[PDB]
This record gives sequence, structure tokens and C-alpha cells, in this order.
Amino acid sequence: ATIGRISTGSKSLDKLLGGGIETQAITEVFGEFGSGKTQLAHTLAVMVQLPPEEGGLNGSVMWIDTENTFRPERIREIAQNRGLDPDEVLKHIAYARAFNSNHQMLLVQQAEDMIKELLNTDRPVKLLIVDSLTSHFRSEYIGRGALAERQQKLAKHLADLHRLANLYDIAVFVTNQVSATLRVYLRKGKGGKRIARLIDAPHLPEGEAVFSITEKGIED
Ligand SMILES: Oc1cccc2ccccc12
Repeated sequence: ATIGRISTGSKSLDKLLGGGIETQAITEVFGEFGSGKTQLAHTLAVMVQLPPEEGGLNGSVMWIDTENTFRPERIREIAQNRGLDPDEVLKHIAYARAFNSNHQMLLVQQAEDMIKELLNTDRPVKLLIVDSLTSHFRSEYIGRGALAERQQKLAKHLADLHRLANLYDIAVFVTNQVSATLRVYLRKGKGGKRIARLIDAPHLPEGEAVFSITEKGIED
């Protein structure tokens, strides 16, 4: 199927990304605390539910949360400020807490069931979020005696995510802290604005986009 794109809410950021985040791809967003990466995740979980003319893909969402950063009230706020029904928007985000790295990998394997169920419906899964990709791996695999297994497991986890993205035409969006993925780095700009820098994209030029965080989530 043709690659679909989900608007981030920011015209500047969308332009940097070639139109928005892509289905059949893993977009990996890095940032320190308060960078805006989780705000971006929340915004995407709303935007994807819009029709294409409004920057979405008429899709449902699946969200894997590793350190309790999902905020249903923030979803409701973004939904309402963008004219959507906050209750309907929340209903179409399937939520799962991942308690550890094994569980996180299991949840990705098990997500395929719901993806299959929704595939030929009015609201197929179009966005799968993992926030954060690495918190559990960093917590569990300490030192150099553990690095090899950590990388192996992470590599397998990324492969599972790539497969879901490609097979079912889903945009996978993961957060991280410092191919295979499209890497975007967030930092604080001036006056409370945030800056995104695209790095090492095979077919998009590097560049930067400045954006804001509002009651609409993110926008220019
Ligand atoms: O495997 C999953 C991943 C993300 C969300 C889920 C929600 C319900 C059941 C399973 C889920």
C-alpha cells in the first residue's frame, strides 16, 4: 500500500519529515525531560484519528507505556481543542502498561491480534506508540556483561515493530533518550519553543524545525 503520513500538528515539523510521520516506518524521537517527545506522542494519537484532509489516516491507536507517561486527560484536552470528541478519541487508543522489558516485547507480539481484528474495519490501527523504547532495557541490563544481550533483545524488538509497520501499514512511533529508524532529536529552543533536528535520514535532508507546545498539543 501507498505510504501514509500522519501530521504532527506542526507544519514546520511536518515539512522536515516530508509531510508527517510515515506508515511502514519506525520514527524514533530522542529528547531529555521536557523535550516534547511525549507531547508529540499524545498529539499524534489524536491526529491519526482525523481524515487525510485534516492530516490523519482515519485510524485507531495502540500505546505501550513503560514509565507511566500516558495522560488520558491530555488526550481529552488535545482532542477538544482540535474540535474532536474527547471520549471518542480516548476510546480508540488501546492502552497497555509494560512492566519490564520482557513484557514490553511480549506486548508487541500480542498487539498483532488487535491489529488483525481491526484491519478491515472503519478504524484500522494506524499508529503504534512505544514510550519509551529503552527505559526498561537501560534499567535491567547493567554494565558490559549485559550489553550484548541488551542489544540482541532490542534488535529483536525493533524487528518485531518493523514487521508490524510494514505488514499492516502502521506508523510506529517510539521515544528514546541518548535505517532501522528515522531519528529525530528534540531540544529546548528560545522562549519555551522546542527544536527538532532530523539526522541521518537516507532520503530526507537533515534540517531543523521549530515548534510550540499548546493546548492543541504541538503546532507551529
Ligand atoms: O499488545 C498490546 C499492545 C498495546 C496495547 C494493547 C492493548 C490491549 C491488548 C494488547 C495491547
